[PDB]
Amino acid sequence: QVQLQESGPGLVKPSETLSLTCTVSGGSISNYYWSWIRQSPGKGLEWIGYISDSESTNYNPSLKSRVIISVDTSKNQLSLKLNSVTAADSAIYYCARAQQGKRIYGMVSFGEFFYYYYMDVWGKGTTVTVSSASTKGPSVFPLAPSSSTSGGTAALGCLVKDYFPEPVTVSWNSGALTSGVHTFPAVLQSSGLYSLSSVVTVPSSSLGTQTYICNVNHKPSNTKVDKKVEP
Amino acid sequence: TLQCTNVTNNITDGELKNCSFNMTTELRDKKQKVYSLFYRLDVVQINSNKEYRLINCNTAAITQACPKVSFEPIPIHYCAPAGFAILKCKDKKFNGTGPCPSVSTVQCTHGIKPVVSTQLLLNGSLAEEEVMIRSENIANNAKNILVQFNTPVQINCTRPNNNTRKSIRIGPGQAFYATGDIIGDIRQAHCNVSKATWNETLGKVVKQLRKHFGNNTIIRFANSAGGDLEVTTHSFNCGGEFFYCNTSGLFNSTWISNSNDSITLPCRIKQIINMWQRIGQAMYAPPIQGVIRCVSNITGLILTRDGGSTNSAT
Amino acid sequence: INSNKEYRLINCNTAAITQACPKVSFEPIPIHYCAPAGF
Amino acid sequence: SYVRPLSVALGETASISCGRQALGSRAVQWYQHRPGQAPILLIYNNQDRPSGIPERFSGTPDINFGTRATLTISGVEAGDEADYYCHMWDSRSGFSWSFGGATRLTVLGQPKAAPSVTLFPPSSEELQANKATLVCLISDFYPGAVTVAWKADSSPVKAGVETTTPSKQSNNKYAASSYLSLTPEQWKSHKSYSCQVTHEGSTVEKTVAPT
Ligand SMILES: *[C@@H]1O[C@H](CO)[C@@H](O[C@@H]2O[C@H](CO)[C@@H](O[C@@H]3O[C@H](CO[C@H]4O[C@H](CO[C@H]5O[C@H](CO)[C@@H](O)[C@H](O)[C@@H]5O[C@H]5O[C@H](CO)[C@@H](O)[C@H](O)[C@@H]5O)[C@@H](O)[C@H](O[C@H]5O[C@H](CO)[C@@H](O)[C@H](O)[C@@H]5O)[C@@H]4O)[C@@H](O)[C@H](O[C@H]4O[C@H](CO)[C@@H](O)[C@H](O)[C@@H]4O[C@H]4O[C@H](CO)[C@@H](O)[C@H](O)[C@@H]4O[C@H]4O[C@H](CO)[C@@H](O)[C@H](O)[C@@H]4O)[C@@H]3O)[C@H](O)[C@H]2NC(C)=O)[C@H](O)[C@H]1NC(C)=O
Ligand SMILES: *[C@@H]1O[C@H](CO)[C@@H](O[C@@H]2O[C@H](CO)[C@@H](O[C@@H]3O[C@H](CO[C@H]4O[C@H](CO[C@H]5O[C@H](CO)[C@@H](O)[C@H](O)[C@@H]5O)[C@@H](O)[C@H](O)[C@@H]4O)[C@@H](O)[C@H](O[C@H]4O[C@H](CO)[C@@H](O)[C@H](O)[C@@H]4O[C@H]4O[C@H](CO)[C@@H](O)[C@H](O)[C@@H]4O[C@H]4O[C@H](CO)[C@@H](O)[C@H](O)[C@@H]4O)[C@@H]3O)[C@H](O)[C@H]2NC(C)=O)[C@H](O)[C@H]1NC(C)=O
Ligand SMILES: *[C@@H]1O[C@H](CO)[C@@H](O[C@@H]2O[C@H](CO)[C@@H](O[C@@H]3O[C@H](CO[C@H]4O[C@H](CO)[C@@H](O)[C@H](O)[C@@H]4O)[C@@H](O)[C@H](O[C@H]4O[C@H](CO)[C@@H](O)[C@H](O)[C@@H]4O[C@H]4O[C@H](CO)[C@@H](O)[C@H](O)[C@@H]4O[C@H]4O[C@H](CO)[C@@H](O)[C@H](O)[C@@H]4O)[C@@H]3O)[C@H](O)[C@H]2NC(C)=O)[C@H](O)[C@H]1NC(C)=O
Ligand SMILES: *[C@@H]1O[C@H](CO)[C@@H](O[C@@H]2O[C@H](CO)[C@@H](O[C@@H]3O[C@H](CO[C@H]4O[C@H](CO)[C@@H](O)[C@H](O[C@H]5O[C@H](CO)[C@@H](O)[C@H](O)[C@@H]5O[C@H]5O[C@H](CO)[C@@H](O)[C@H](O)[C@@H]5O)[C@@H]4O)[C@@H](O)[C@H](O[C@H]4O[C@H](CO)[C@@H](O)[C@H](O)[C@@H]4O)[C@@H]3O)[C@H](O)[C@H]2NC(C)=O)[C@H](O)[C@H]1NC(C)=O
Ligand SMILES: *[C@@H]1O[C@H](CO)[C@@H](O[C@@H]2O[C@H](CO)[C@@H](O[C@@H]3O[C@H](CO[C@H]4O[C@H](CO)[C@@H](O)[C@H](O[C@H]5O[C@H](CO)[C@@H](O)[C@H](O)[C@@H]5O)[C@@H]4O)[C@@H](O)[C@H](O[C@H]4O[C@H](CO)[C@@H](O)[C@H](O)[C@@H]4O)[C@@H]3O)[C@H](O)[C@H]2NC(C)=O)[C@H](O)[C@H]1NC(C)=O
Ligand SMILES: *[C@@H]1O[C@H](CO)[C@@H](O[C@@H]2O[C@H](CO)[C@@H](O[C@@H]3O[C@H](CO[C@H]4O[C@H](CO)[C@@H](O)[C@H](O[C@H]5O[C@H](CO)[C@@H](O)[C@H](O)[C@@H]5O[C@H]5O[C@H](CO)[C@@H](O)[C@H](O)[C@@H]5O)[C@@H]4O)[C@@H](O)[C@H](O)[C@@H]3O)[C@H](O)[C@H]2NC(C)=O)[C@H](O)[C@H]1NC(C)=O
Ligand SMILES: *[C@@H]1O[C@H](CO)[C@@H](O[C@@H]2O[C@H](CO)[C@@H](O[C@@H]3O[C@H](CO)[C@@H](O)[C@H](O)[C@@H]3O)[C@H](O)[C@H]2NC(C)=O)[C@H](O)[C@H]1NC(C)=O
Ligand SMILES: *[C@@H]1O[C@H](CO)[C@@H](O[C@@H]2O[C@H](CO)[C@@H](O)[C@H](O)[C@H]2NC(C)=O)[C@H](O)[C@H]1NC(C)=O
Ligand SMILES: *[C@@H]1O[C@H](CO)[C@@H](O[C@@H]2O[C@H](CO)[C@@H](O)[C@H](O)[C@H]2NC(C)=O)[C@H](O)[C@H]1NC(C)=O
Ligand SMILES: *[C@@H]1O[C@H](CO)[C@@H](O)[C@H](O)[C@H]1NC(C)=O
Repeated sequence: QVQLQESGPGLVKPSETLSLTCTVSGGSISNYYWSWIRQSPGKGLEWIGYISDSESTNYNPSLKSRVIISVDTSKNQLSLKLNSVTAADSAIYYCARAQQGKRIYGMVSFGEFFYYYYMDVWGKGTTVTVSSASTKGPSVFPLAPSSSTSGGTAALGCLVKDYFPEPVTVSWNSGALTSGVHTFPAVLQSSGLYSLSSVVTVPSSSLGTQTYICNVNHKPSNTKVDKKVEP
Repeated sequence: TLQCTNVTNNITDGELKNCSFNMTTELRDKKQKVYSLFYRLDVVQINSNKEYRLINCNTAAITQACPKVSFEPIPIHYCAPAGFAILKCKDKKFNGTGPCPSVSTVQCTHGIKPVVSTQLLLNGSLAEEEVMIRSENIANNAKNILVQFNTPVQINCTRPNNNTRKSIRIGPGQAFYATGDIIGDIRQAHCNVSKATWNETLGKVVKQLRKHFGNNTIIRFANSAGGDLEVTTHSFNCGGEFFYCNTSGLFNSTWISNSNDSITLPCRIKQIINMWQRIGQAMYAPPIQGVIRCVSNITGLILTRDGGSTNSAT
Repeated sequence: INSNKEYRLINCNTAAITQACPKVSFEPIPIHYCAPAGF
Repeated sequence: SYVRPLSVALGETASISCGRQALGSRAVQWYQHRPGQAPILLIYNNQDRPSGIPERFSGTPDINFGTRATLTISGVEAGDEADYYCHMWDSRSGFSWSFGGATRLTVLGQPKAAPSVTLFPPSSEELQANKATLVCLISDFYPGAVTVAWKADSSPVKAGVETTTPSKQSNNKYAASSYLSLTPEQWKSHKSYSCQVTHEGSTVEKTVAPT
């Protein structure tokens, strides 16, 4: 019953300060504790540190130079800023929700424990890499049906070619349809830009003209684009 | 000189050490470095990365006890010969000295087990009575006190580390018993007492001494406040390594005008001891491997007053 | 153990040695064991 | 450092090893990882497990020293495909800041899924942009091991030859695309064009032509 989503504006220049916040709509956050983790393709997951309602902080050995994270009480959520990012810090990051248990090898006073920190429910995640690139919006072209296999079924999709990161909405008719959906993640090019395609399977009796509209967004470019496809 | 610093642990609780170090092999010019695990008290520093020296190296030699021999105490019956005879007294309320009205003839002691213990006695004889106990002369502080019970209460001293060991050969026939890797948790030496029985056996030790300082007078208690490391704390043997616990929880009460709640008492373990207050060749106690656990039967204690202050006030 | 070459003394492995004094000799002589008075 | 591999047969259950083996009493967390999306969680103590997870997996409880964390993955399916991380917390080691090494699994014993191709020419207004390019699509094919080739009739292309490597949906089978930088000039200059894959040891792969 506790939920997630993380907000990255995009990619900030080298030798600079990150900004990411991940809001939660579940309950009271001054009662528990939500950390960070990092996926990076071609390398393993890694966890980096945390802090408390009673403000007791911690960093990760390789990374403690300039990670600092302080969180707000009015807005129940966390706010992480770094300084001086390299190309390597390119990654999707999940705000990670840590539930603590005790353990103990015996009886408290003696000394008697490390505490483990295990992590319940986290977020879909928001994507941020890093390179010195600006912002531009995609290209929007329609690729009509074939007139595919025997009726019923046929095919049709939208093309989006030249856009800054792959992570872009592409809804159809504001999500009115989800049957037969398959949006392909894109292919990187020598020019340096993802190029995606996304297609739904239709029947030839379904034809034709019942207002299929392809709806794509992209925030760093702040572009809102729909495009009407037709044979 | 055999360099080491602290043992692997999250920095919590001179727990122990782990030195790596020169040694002579069976062959003479041949040498070798190997490692072992000592305790804070066996070694003392001088100068680098860092490294200390063995506490006794200062003043005395050492011969390690053969682990083939064991120091579990057994009953000993001392015997007077023909041409003589021992004799026993046999009234329960007898105090330290005086003629005994009830007397019966023995020639050899009952089974006395020579327990090596400082400040307390246990697994000893127990009088059918209420624990009445004597000095050389109570009026003076300097001469000790020697309690012993009427119903014993249990004592189980513990350290739950499974030590490992390794025979290594110093030379022709000489094999030194190095302590090896610890496998499992890190755990300190301690000892349990349920106060429920302690404070009530205490309770009867409370009232009887009264018959010598008036039935209306203060009494007192806290921890030992004088002497060396070995006797200020409970020196004894359990299974092959010797203990030294501050008896802090115990000496904790004032009783004037007449759920398990088990005491737990931290101890440190020794290996090289100049016993019986005798300087000279020390003994190195070989370790003990695996768990340890020793039950026990408190029978008595030894005490000494502190002397000069206001009479009968406090 | 290992060069040109060189070995080590078979016992060095496990025990010490005290050489017999050549002043003493191990030529055996007759011994008459004796039971005492009372036996 | 990186991935290390373990393979099991479909239907049947097997082991899992772990690095980093503990020194004292244990309390190891798991994390089920899926490339791109959230790493779920299967246990938090070697004994119990969060809610909503099938009651199958279970680490080995710290009963005595001698145990070494191990799991056994009953009712195997393609859904169990992932990489997971053996995060350690023992008695005397300090704060454990790295996870366990990434660990491979692929399920073996699910025979193959043939791909299915689509092919739909440049836009009716890409032509005007002075650029033109069409891309193959394929669907639902296991394994994700396929090479594609593009075909000027009686001559391959070897130009604008970049494609995804097979990545995979929520159907548990993989998908892929292959893009084709071209110009509207040679687009009409030619009768037709192809882009035909080589999954398995099989073909099925047709073409397209200008209006
Ligand atoms: C001398 O006098 C001394 C003074 O009295 C005396 O000291 C005692 O020493 C012994 C050892 O020498 C100590 O024994 C250990 O005790 C550990 C702790 O046990 C206590 O704490 C747990 C934890 O309680 C939290 O969690 C439970 C579980 O959900 C909750 O229900 C609780 O509400 C509680 O949660 C709240 O509190 C937390 C703070 O603790 C908060 O963080 C939290 O947010 C919540 O607010 C309790 O569960 C224990 O209760 C059980 O045990 C007692 C007896 O100890 C029973 O009376 C009781 O009915 C319950 O059965 C207890 O309160 C133990 O964890 C430890 O045992 C584990 O470790 C050893 C070695 O590491 C393993 O070999 C062993 O197998 C145990 O591992 C099990 O548990 C772990 C962790 O859960 C699992 O990962 C693992 O799989 C394994 O599971 C198995 O057992 C599970 C149950 O244990 C079971 O669920 C599984 O299915 C599986 O079967 C060890 O025994 C003892 O603590 C000292 N006493 C005191 C008071 O501290 C000494 O004995 C005397 N004698 C001497 C020295 O000779
Ligand atoms: C007190 O002070 C002392 C100082 O004197 C301390 O002593 C030192 O303690 C450290 C502990 O960190 C030791 O380091 C360890 O040395 C190991 C020696 O490597 C051996 O193996 C090499 C190759 O393997 C051969 O032998 C194995 C059997 O061992 C055999 O199976 C195999 O087929 C092959 O024949 C060989 O080349 C060497 O010569 C040795 O024979 C070394 O392996 C250890 O590496 C560990 O730890 C590092 C730490 O970062 C890891 O990164 C490594 O990956 C490796 O990980 C181990 O655990 C993994 C699981 O988590 C396994 O996957 C690894 O393979 C490896 O496990 C092996 O061994 C296990 C049994 O122990 C098996 O279960 C596995 O299957 C593997 O076989 C490590 O570096 C010092 O050597 C030691 N020095 C001395 C002089 O003693 C002492 O610790 C101190 N004590 C205290 C309490 O503080
Ligand atoms: C200092 O330390 C000492 C020593 O630790 C402490 O003193 C000890 O305290 C113990 C109490 O906690 C006590 O032993 C226990 O006895 C219990 C029985 O008492 C209860 O039941 C009886 C009736 O049966 C009542 O009369 C009584 O009032 C109580 O209600 C046991 O339940 C205890 O644990 C079980 O496990 C232990 C192992 O630790 C076994 O040894 C024990 O016997 C118990 O049961 C198993 O074993 C018996 C046979 O031994 C079986 O019949 C039974 O079914 C169980 O099955 C196992 O074994 C069988 C094989 O027989 C096998 O088929 C099966 O599969 C199982 O494997 C516990 O044993 C000690 O006597 C006592 N010691 C002394 C010297 O007094 C002291 O308090 C400490 N002091 C301080 C201050 O801390
Ligand atoms: C056997 O086992 C028993 C069981 O414990 C031991 O008993 C202990 O013995 C030691 C002897 O070494 C006793 O230590 C002496 O304690 C006094 C008091 O400490 C004061 O001074 C220090 C500065 O040195 C302060 O920092 C202390 O601060 C406490 O109080 C203030 C508030 O007043 C607080 O801010 C602190 O955080 C701390 O409070 C916390 O704990 C207290 C309870 O302890 C609690 O009330 C509070 O809310 C907090 O939780 C304190 O004011 C100390 O002055 C002596 O000084 C000697 O050492 C210092 C260096 O540390 C030198 O400056 C000085 O000149 C002396 O050389 C002693 O350290 C200890 O009290 C005692 N404990 C008990 C429970 O009896 C035995 O010693 C053990 N025996 C062996 C042989 O191992
Ligand atoms: C116990 O107390 C004693 C008291 O001193 C401690 O003393 C140590 O003694 C030894 C030997 O006397 C010292 O050895 C030194 O080694 C260094 C560097 O050695 C490295 O490089 C060598 C080549 O330069 C190489 O030969 C070495 O080993 C090779 O070969 C062996 C097999 O034979 C193989 O195992 C190795 O892997 C190598 O293949 C090694 O790689 C050396 O520089 C020292 O300097 C001496 O010699 C140089 C000339 O070379 C000279 O200029 C110097 O003045 C000096 O005379 C020396 O050879 C050791 O360093 C001493 N300890 C310390 C801390 O320095 C002893 O260690 C204590 N514990 C024990 C013995 O367990
Ligand atoms: C305090 O700390 C000590 C540690 O010193 C503990 O002592 C240990 O207790 C455990 C009990 O849990 C003992 O295990 C038992 O061993 C006996 C006898 O072992 C035989 O049978 C077992 C199978 O049951 C088998 O594993 C043994 O075989 C060895 O050699 C085989 C090759 O021939 C190999 O296949 C096998 O796996 C094992 O070797 C392995 O280990 C070595 C390194 O250790 C490795 O190099 C090798 O490649 C192998 O991996 C043997 O045939 C069994 O009957 C029992 O079932 C149980 O397994 C330990 O033996 C024991 N260790 C010592 C040193 O004593 C204390 O219990 C502990 N106590 C407390 C209270 O905490
Ligand atoms: C790990 O080993 C180090 C030693 O290398 C331990 O550090 C030691 O810490 C104590 C204090 O905790 C220092 O004691 C000091 O003694 C002087 C008098 O000698 C006193 O005036 C100080 O107030 C203090 O008590 C000791 O010097 C220091 N050792 C050093 C610096 O070499 C450390 O404590 C060990 N770890 C644990 C958990 O104990
Ligand atoms: C420990 O004390 C008891 C008496 O408190 C000694 O005698 C034991 O008494 C209990 C009942 O009180 C009996 O169940 C035991 O069988 C008795 N044991 C023996 C050996 O007689 C006991 O001897 C003491 N333990 C010692 C001396 O090791
Ligand atoms: C009696 O002695 C015990 C120690 O054996 C003292 O216990 C301390 O009590 C406080 C609670 O106020 C605990 O937080 C400490 O942990 C205890 N200390 C230890 C070492 O356990 C107790 O204060 C003493 N009482 C008197 C009046 O002397
Ligand atoms: C009564 O108490 C006083 C001090 O309180 C003491 O001096 C006196 O000896 C006591 N009398 C007896 C009979 O114990």
